Amino acid sequence: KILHRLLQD
Amino acid sequence: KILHRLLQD
Amino acid sequence: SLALSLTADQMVSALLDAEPPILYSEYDPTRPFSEASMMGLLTNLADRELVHMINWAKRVPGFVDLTLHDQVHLLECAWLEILMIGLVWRSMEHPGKLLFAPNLLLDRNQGKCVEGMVEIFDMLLATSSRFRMMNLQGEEFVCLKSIILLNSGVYTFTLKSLEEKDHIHRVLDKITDTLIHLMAKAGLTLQQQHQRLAQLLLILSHIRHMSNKGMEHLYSLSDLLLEMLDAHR
Amino acid sequence: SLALSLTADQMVSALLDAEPPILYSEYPFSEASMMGLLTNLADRELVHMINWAKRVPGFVDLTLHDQVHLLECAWLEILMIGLVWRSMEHPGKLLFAPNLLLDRNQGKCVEGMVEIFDMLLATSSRFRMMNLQGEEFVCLKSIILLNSGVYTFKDHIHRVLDKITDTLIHLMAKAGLTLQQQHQRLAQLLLILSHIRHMSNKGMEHLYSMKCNVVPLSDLLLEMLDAHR
Ligand SMILES: O=S(=O)(Oc1cccc(Br)c1)[C@@H]1C[C@@H]2O[C@H]1C(c1ccc(O)cc1)=C2c1ccc(O)cc1
Ligand SMILES: O=S(=O)(Oc1cccc(Br)c1)[C@@H]1C[C@@H]2O[C@H]1C(c1ccc(O)cc1)=C2c1ccc(O)cc1
Repeated sequence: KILHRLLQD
Repeated sequence: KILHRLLQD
Repeated sequence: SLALSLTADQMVSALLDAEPPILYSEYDPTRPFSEASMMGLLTNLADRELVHMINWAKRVPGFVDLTLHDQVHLLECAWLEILMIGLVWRSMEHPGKLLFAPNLLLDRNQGKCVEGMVEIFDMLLATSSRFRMMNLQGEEFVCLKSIILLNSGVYTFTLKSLEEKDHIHRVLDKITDTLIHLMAKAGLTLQQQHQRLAQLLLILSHIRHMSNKGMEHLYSLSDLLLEMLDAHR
Repeated sequence: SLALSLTADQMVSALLDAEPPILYSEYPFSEASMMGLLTNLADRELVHMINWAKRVPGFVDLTLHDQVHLLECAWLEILMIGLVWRSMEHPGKLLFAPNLLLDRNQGKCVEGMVEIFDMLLATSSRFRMMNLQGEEFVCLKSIILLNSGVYTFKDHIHRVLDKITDTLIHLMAKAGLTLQQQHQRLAQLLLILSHIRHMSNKGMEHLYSMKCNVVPLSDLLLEMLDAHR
């Protein structure tokens, strides 16, 4: 999900 | 209110 | 005002003396079970507990100084939080179980018998475990429970009344002093006392969360519980 | 974890430095426009919150899973304390943004919002009457992040929370408060957190209804919402 992505970026 | 009553006893 | 003149030890004595008894369920272990029955049990128990809670609240230092209106509001806001902290307290010495009553000890598996109760059961168990890990003392417990009563509805309430908010805040500060007093007596260092105080108060946020979630599920009943639930709508 | 080794002053400066910016609203209100503005704003704020969270000492030490869980649990509480913080100097008003300062009247055009607006105003007033300092605010907001989901899963988070407690007391002692005043203020601040939790639960309840159309929420807001549903 989007949160996963935003947390690594 | 029942609650009101009981508080009043 | 007698609450303000109370010493810490007197505060503790008063709170301990005012403790409600532990009620029994109507649980019949010979009988199967079901969403219907279990919820009948828990509803019947809570209803009887509410009666004792109302009379316990009258003995919480400072509570009787409030208007009847305010007393009603506080109990309407805090009743489930208070049932919950009481539940988690008596469940401390029963890892993995919730001691609703001496004759009603449930595990999460049985909490599945009611749709959506299992998630809340897990939170209650986690809270009990947290209390057990922290080795919460009876004296600390009674302070916490009183704090819930006075705090949960204080921001949910005539200008003049504002002195009503203020009296509550003074009593709350007294209970804080009391908690610190207990910890210092227990041999905790200053750093330890502040840390423990914080840990205990942060748990109250989780108790509010659980109550909110339960209330949501509840209003989705006895005459008193109905009136209490409607309060949250 | 690097967090535990930090001094109180280092903790504070780290927190102050991680602070997210104040965002602007888009350039009377209905029900669709109110929701539109707030939803749009909250959405942009979420992106900054996620990057702020990465900079809360200790947060980076958690698995990605635990980070997701904490943020999913706390996001609305975090928006709310931010809102009440910047609304302090505006008694009776909620400063959602510099160009969007509202009172309870506007809260009415959205069913069920006036009640929460009133709770927010009361919280702001409480913070103001208490003279809450920026350094205390950032500690509280960090506490909300680490605490709110801690029991929804742990020793690390608890040690970090202790450090923040140490920092709060450190800020109060430096502000000149007596010992009794230090513990009373600590309790006062932490109890307010229970009210912020209450506001979030109520608001969330509305939000994952009102997802049931009004405005087409973002996939991100939706996923943040769905986590509570
Ligand atoms: O948080 S909940 O599980 O609320 C729910 C209530 C009903 C259905 C569902 Br799902 C959830 C709540 C907490 C505990 O178990 C549920 C419940 C309960 C309370 C009143 C009722 O009339 C029925 C049940 C509990 C309870 C807790 C402590 C008590 O001393 C007594 C009861
Ligand atoms: O607690 S609420 O009022 O939740 C509601 C949201 C929509 C309708 C209703 Br009723 C309630 C909440 C708090 C404040 O106002 C509601 C809201 C909001 C958040 C996300 C959205 O997508 C829409 C609105 C608020 C908000 C608070 C702080 C922000 O920095 C930004 C937004």
